This record gives sequence, C-alpha cells and structure tokens, in this order.
Amino acid sequence: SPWRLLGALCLQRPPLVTKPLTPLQEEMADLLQQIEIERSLYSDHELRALDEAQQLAKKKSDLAQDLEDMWEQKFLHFKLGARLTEADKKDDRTSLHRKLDRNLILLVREKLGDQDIWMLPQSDWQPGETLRQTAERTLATLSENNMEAKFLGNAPCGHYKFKFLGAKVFFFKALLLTGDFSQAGKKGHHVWVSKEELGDYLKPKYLAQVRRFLLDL
Amino acid sequence: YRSKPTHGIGRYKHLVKAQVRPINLGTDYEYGVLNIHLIAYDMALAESYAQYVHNLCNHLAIKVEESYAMPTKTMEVLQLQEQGSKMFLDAVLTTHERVVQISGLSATFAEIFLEIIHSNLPEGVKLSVREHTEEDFKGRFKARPELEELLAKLN
Amino acid sequence: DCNRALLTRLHRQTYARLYPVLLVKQDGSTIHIRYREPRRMLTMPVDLDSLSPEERRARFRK
Amino acid sequence: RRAAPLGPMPNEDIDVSDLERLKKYRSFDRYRRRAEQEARKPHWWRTYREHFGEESGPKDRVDIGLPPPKVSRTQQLLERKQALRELRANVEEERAARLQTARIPLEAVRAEWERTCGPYHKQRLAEYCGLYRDLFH
Amino acid sequence: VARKERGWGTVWPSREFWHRLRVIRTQHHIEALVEHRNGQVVVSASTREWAIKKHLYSTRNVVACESVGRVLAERCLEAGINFMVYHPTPWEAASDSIKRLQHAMTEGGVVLREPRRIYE
Amino acid sequence: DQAAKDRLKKRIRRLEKASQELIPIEDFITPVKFLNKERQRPPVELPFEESERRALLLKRWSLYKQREHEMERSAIRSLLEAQEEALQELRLSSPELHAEATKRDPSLFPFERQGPDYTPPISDYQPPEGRYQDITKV
Ligand SMILES: [Mg+2]
Repeated sequence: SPWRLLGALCLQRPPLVTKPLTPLQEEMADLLQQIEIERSLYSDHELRALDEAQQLAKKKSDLAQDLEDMWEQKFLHFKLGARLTEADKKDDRTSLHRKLDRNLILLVREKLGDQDIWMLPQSDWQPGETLRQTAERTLATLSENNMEAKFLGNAPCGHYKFKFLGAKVFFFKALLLTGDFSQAGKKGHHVWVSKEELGDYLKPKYLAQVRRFLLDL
Repeated sequence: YRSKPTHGIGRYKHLVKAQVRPINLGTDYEYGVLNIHLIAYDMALAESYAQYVHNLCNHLAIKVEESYAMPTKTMEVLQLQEQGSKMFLDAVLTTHERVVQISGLSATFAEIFLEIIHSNLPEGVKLSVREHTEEDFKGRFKARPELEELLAKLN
Repeated sequence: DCNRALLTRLHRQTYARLYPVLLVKQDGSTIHIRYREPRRMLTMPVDLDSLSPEERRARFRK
Repeated sequence: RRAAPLGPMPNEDIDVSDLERLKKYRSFDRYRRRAEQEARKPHWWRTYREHFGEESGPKDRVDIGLPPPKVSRTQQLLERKQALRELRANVEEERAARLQTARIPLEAVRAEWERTCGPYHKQRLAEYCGLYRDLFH
Repeated sequence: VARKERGWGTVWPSREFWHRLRVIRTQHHIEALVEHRNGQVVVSASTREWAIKKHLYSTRNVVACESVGRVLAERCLEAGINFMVYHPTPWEAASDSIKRLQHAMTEGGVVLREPRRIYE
Repeated sequence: DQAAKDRLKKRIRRLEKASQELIPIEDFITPVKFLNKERQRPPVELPFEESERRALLLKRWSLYKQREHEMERSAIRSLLEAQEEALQELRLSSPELHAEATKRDPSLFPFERQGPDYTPPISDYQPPEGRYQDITKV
C-alpha cells in the first residue's frame, strides 16, 4: 500500500487588544471596585484633600482639586489609538491588522490541475527530513517574507488520512511573534481569518475539523 | 502478634513518606522542574493570574513544587520637563513577580498547557516559562558582600 | 478568554486606595494599572535604549 | 514465624510506590466518614461487634403484614420534580433562605411523614424497644 | 442505671452514652440521626425525606439545619427520648448552621448532656 | 603568604556554613504609614436593596464561573482527544517520527510571552524624554 506523507502549518496571530466585557462582567467589575473602595483604608491624595478642605473651612471662621483638573485636562488633550481598525475598512480581509481581539489564522488559495481547494498551508518532505523543520522551511519559503514563528511543541496537533494508495496530513500549530509581509499586492490569495469566518470559508470535511483543536476563545 | 494471621494490620508508615535533573529518555521526555514567572505592575492582577495557573495545574494533575513571589522592583520615573535641561519625579511603579514551580511534564501536555496559558493571559502581564537553574534559585536570595569581597581578596 | 483572571480585587485587609490609571509605554499601547495618586494617565519615557550616536541625533532633533 | 492472612488485608489495594500521584483526603471529616464506612463491614478478624453483641448479625425477619402501596414511581418522581421546580421558581422563598428567616409547617410535615415513611420509623423504633422480640419472637 | 460504655479515651468520639446525635452534612442533603451504642438508628430527620423536601427550599442552608433540628426534636418527643449527647468537632461547634440546630433542638424540648449514671 | 590563604579558606567555610535566608517581601509586610489612617474611616451602611442585588450578582457570577470552567474543560478535553488521536495515528504510521516527535525542542526553554493591551499600538508615536532609575532596597 503506497503512502504519501505531508505536513501543514496552522499559524496563530495573538490578539493585540483585550475583548470587551459582558454586561454581567461589567456589573461584577463595578461591584468589585465598590467593595475594594469600601474595604480600602485611605489614599494620600484623598487624605490631603479632606485635610485641606477642613483647614480652609476652619480658617475662614478664624491643591488636590487643581491637580485633578490638570490630570483631567491632560487626559482629554491626549488621544488614544483607534481600537476598531477594521470597522473603518470593511474591505480588506487579507490584512494582518484586520482583527485585534481574536486569534487569526492564514488561509491560502491554490488551484491545482485536478483540485481547486481553499487550503491551509501544507508542505512536502522527503523521508530524510523532519516534520517540524519541514514546517519551518515551508513558512520560510512559501510565505515569501520574514516571519518570526514560535512553535509550541515538537509533537503534532492534527492528523488526517485520505485513501484513493493513501495519504496523510499532519497539522502543526505555530505562533506569530513579529512578521514583515512583503509584496502585499501579490496575486497569491492569502487571507487572515478568524474562527467563524474560518468555518464559513473551509468547505472540505478534513479541513472542517481544524476547529476541533483550534481554540474557540 | 507476628505469628498471627492479622500481623501488620496496623502498618501505616508505608502509607506516608515524611521523614532536579531533567529525565530526558527520548520517548518519555519527563523533564525537570520549571518556573512560570508572572511579571505585572498590578499586584492584584498578578496574584489572581498566579492563583488561576496554580488551580489549573492542580486540576490538570500537575505536581506543583512551589508557588512563591520574587522580591518587588520599584522603578522611579524621572521625566524631563519642557524647555529641557531638567528632570523631575513623575511617579513610582512597583513591578511584582509571582512564580509557579512545577515538577514534571511532557511535550504534548506542555504544548496544550502553554496554549491555555497564553490564551488566558490577562492584559499587561508578562509571561515567562524557564527551566530552574542556579541563577533562578539565587534570584530570591540576597547578595553576599562578605563572600564577594573575600573572593576579590583571593583573586 | 483574556478577561478570565481580570475580575479580581486586592484580597488584603490593610491597603491604600488605588485607582485605575491608564499607562502608556514606549509603543503606543495602553494598559490599566491600579495605582494611587489618581492621575488619569501615565507615560513611560525612554533615554537608555540607544547608544551615543542615536542619543545625539535625538538631542539634535529635539 | 509468619502466617498467611485469612482473607484480604485492609490497606493492600492502594499502591505504595508513587504516593504523590495518589489523591489524598485532607479532611478529618472525610477520614471519619471512611472509617465509619469501613467499621460496618464484616471483617474476618475478631471485631468489636462480634464480642459486644451485634444480635446474631443478619436475621431473615419473617414479614407478617399488608403489602406496600403500589405507587407509580415514574409519575411520582415527575410530580415531585414539578413541585420542587415550582417551589424553586419562587423568589420570596429564596429571600427568606438568604435572610435566615424561614419556618416550616411542622403539622403538615408530620402528616406527610406518617403517610409515606412513618411506618418504617415506627417499625425500627419498635425493633429498638423490643416489641417484636416479645410479641412474635 | 444502665451501663454506659466507659472506655476508649484515646479515640474520638467518646462512646460513653445511651443515645448520640450524629449530624451528616453532605454537599446536597442534611441528615440527623439518633443512634444507640450498638449503632442502630433510633430516630432520623433527613432533608431527603419528601415531607421536608417539598416544604423547604435549598436543603443545604442554615435554615435547612434548623428545620431538620426542629423536626428531629419533635420526633424525639414523640419517641419519648429526652436526653442525648452531641460531640461535634471544634470547627463544627463554631458553625452557624449547627449552632442554630442545637438551639432549635433545645427549644424543642430535647436537652443534651445525658444524665450521669447512678453508681457509675 | 600561606597563613593568609588559610584564614581566607576558613572564612569561606564559616560564611558558607551560614544560612541562605530570602529577602523579606514588601508585599506581605504592611508599612507603618497604614496605621494612622484606620480610625478615621467611616462605615458605609450597605442598604437592604444593595445587599439583595449584590447577593443576586454573586449567585449569577458563581453560575457563570461554573459554566465557564465547564466550557474550558470541554475545550481542553477536545484538544487532548484530538492530540491523542494524532499521536496514535502517527505511531500507527511510522515509529521513527513518533520517537522524534516525543522529544521537545531546546528552543522552548526560554519561553517569553506578553498579554494583550487595552489600546492597539499607535504608529509613529514618539515618547518625548525621560530617564529610569532603581530605588529598590537591598
Ligand atoms: Mg423514586
């Protein structure tokens, strides 16, 4: 029985920004803040404020707010970055900066002679090579750029078989540290995609089980 | 009694035993003890995440060797005020380190564990996963000026 | 899942009142730090990352 | 001289080696529960009950009485679950439980006890007082 | 004048009694037994019983312990038993549920501290 | 010449025979400045409605945490079952790859990671000026 062997790489981009809070979590945060203020002893700022307020009140018959106003006006003058870098675009699904709250994975379109597959990045190696180094070589070559990929474990993550003679695909999970994608205007259809859009995109039953080991978050 | 069939019914000292080099054998890669460092400016956040990882280790049948806190480090912010040629005190920032010391683990469960940890990292908390070495062991300990000065006299 | 171990407070008896200041580092990103002296924003400066050549270049540019 | 035990030893099941991977009980209450659970088993050695009168151990008691009421177990469980759910849906009862101010209709409790499980308690107390030991023997 | 089972002194609890109160607080139900020195059950009050189950919500509360204690005291009065011993753990005697359980048992007519044996 | 070295070695032995006590942690010890701020603090007088809503919120939070723990455990169980299926399939396929994969890379020893932030980084952001200094106690 002839056997074909093949590796594949699931690249995860860590979220840059924290997810928003459920209203239940917001209520719990308010409760925790209130009880922490209640159980708290005193702060130097509020102690000085109350002391100064009492001192002026007693001296009138015989600062802290200014510093608070200065801090407030400095904060209002300073402007933070835009958390929603995708809501303004709504067009590019291929950008590394598409989503910041969820993990992203890369899907690349390949149209072969007998198959037109929306395929996760696969590889090929001769029996003298190793799966992990094969994945590293694949991310170095097929990605035509400089990525900094942090592999989690030497052991695989997913294993799928198809019999025509058979073939096997071994998915290893890797993490993105810092990448400089050159030639973003190329015709190679590379898309950064989340959990739900991944489920929308991936048609085959073999690639429909990547979600089995991929984190839902 | 010794000749009676009920001998040794009260034997209990064998039930309680109360009186690290990694084991790298290739396939059962049961390596050595590891430090999970959690560095944060928020003391409560660092403590909460250390508690969470400790409970996760307890649930996942991980032999937690220790769960300690390293000495604090108080950075002082000296900002240069406008027009320059000066330097004024802005604030003080106390960074805190909580370290969970685990005993043994495998490659598979290490991958899964690390995946869970960096999926569940809070905001503004630096993760570190290192092997336990003499430098990491002496980090908790104070310097030895007498030993250092004598060694200088020797050299 | 990043909001798992965030919803906590100070579990100690005696402690000063601390406030959620917004700390921005030398990167353009911000975090929430529970800190006294309730300033609405804190900024992390830098004067030690680069060497003498880049330090002189920055001094000339400033 | 050594002799072979006449049956299984008490602590011969758990493994001596690798104690750190074996779960422990950290509660004196848990240990007490386990100890009292084990103390009621018919051990092969000379125990306390044999010498202090467990009353011949097991006894096949002759039952002279009416058959138990044939009740539909499935429908009874369904009705009990529905009644429990209806009691749980109330918010005033939860408030009373939280505030530690709750009372029980002891008269209705006694009536229901007599209706469903009073006969068994009466039978066991009559055992304890020795009514059957002297009336039918 | 019955023979109290004096003895052990080394193990706990002391078995010198004619009747003993035993409170079992599982994670779901609460069961109070009155046991004779041979180990048989004299009178029991359990939250597993339908009479208390359908009348009481959340059978694990302090109110549940108090209701169980009241029911057990009433049943002991029916059974004609008035004296029994209770030997809780140090962390059990300081609890809220069982303190009120003891209070309810005393208010129901059942008094602890079984009387001293004549010519002990 | 030799006597000095003998005294030096003796002082090694005496100093190395001493203890290796840790630095006291400033977190677990309360500074003296926190004693004068306690007597003045006024109680807060939680009202009945606030107590009721807090109790309801704690019950909801307990249920939510239990469900979240269950979901996380289910997710890690799915991950572990997929991983063990993968390992069994690879062992059935070839043993040499199994032996190679059941190691760990030496590259995972200094694992460093950072969590997310509240605001995405701003491109072309210039922190003006300022120096760092340590005030930690020895
Ligand atoms: Mg039934």
